[PDB]
Amino acid sequence: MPTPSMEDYLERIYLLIEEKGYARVSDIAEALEVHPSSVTKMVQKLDKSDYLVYERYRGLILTAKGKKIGKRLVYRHDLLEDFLKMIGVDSDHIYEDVEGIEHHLSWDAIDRIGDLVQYFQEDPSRLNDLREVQKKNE
Amino acid sequence: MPTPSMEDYLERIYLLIEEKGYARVSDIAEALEVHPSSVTKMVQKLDKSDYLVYERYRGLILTAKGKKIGKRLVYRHDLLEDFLKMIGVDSDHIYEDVEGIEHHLSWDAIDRIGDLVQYFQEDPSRLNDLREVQKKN
Repeated sequence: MPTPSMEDYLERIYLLIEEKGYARVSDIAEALEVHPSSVTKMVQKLDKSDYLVYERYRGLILTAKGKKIGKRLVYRHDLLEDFLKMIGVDSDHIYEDVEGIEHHLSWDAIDRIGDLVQYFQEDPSRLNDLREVQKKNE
Repeated sequence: MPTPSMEDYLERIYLLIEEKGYARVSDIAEALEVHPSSVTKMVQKLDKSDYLVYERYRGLILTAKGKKIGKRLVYRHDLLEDFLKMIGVDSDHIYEDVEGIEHHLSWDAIDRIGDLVQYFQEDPSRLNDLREVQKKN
């Protein structure tokens, strides 16, 4: 039920607390280069749905459900980037490819990509076999 | 240069042409589930910039530019469809995953996914191994 942008907010809030222990509306407005009123509008939508609370002095605080979602999105990002690096996407394209597909994949496809990323590591000579296919095509 | 919308039209037009020599506007409207009036507007944009021509009592033909683009777009859709099947996405989310992602991947990524699909075709025991990682979970 959360929109993609709502997920992006919860992940960004989780990562602000990872960075300095607190998440501020001004932090998000500055990182996004948007007006703080659009951040407070999004925060209100996340509050109303019990993904976070706000207290004056402590700032934005994730609920159990909000923190569950934020962490999952960090992991999905890490997983998709592992995948694209494994198959050889160059450093010019990999960041926007990860951002591009992370909200347009079913969790089924995310899980299947996870199995793929695990497969190339359980016997890492699989990765060298893959690199050789790419070399042969050049 | 071609927008996502243009690409969606070019890909469908190429599929009809490769199958029937010409793409009819009526077939394009039903396939894309848009009103014929929207197709007409898109056709005039593509005609004016030389992606296609309209031939009376036949339909649309792609120019060399339009054809080279529509071919590459069909390849991308087919490769992503193959890639998702191969890694075990259920058949009842495949269509939605392909359309959700096809406008969001560099051609660099498409090429590498091609190399990946090729890796699994050159030795079909690789796919059996992949399946054992997934059933073990």
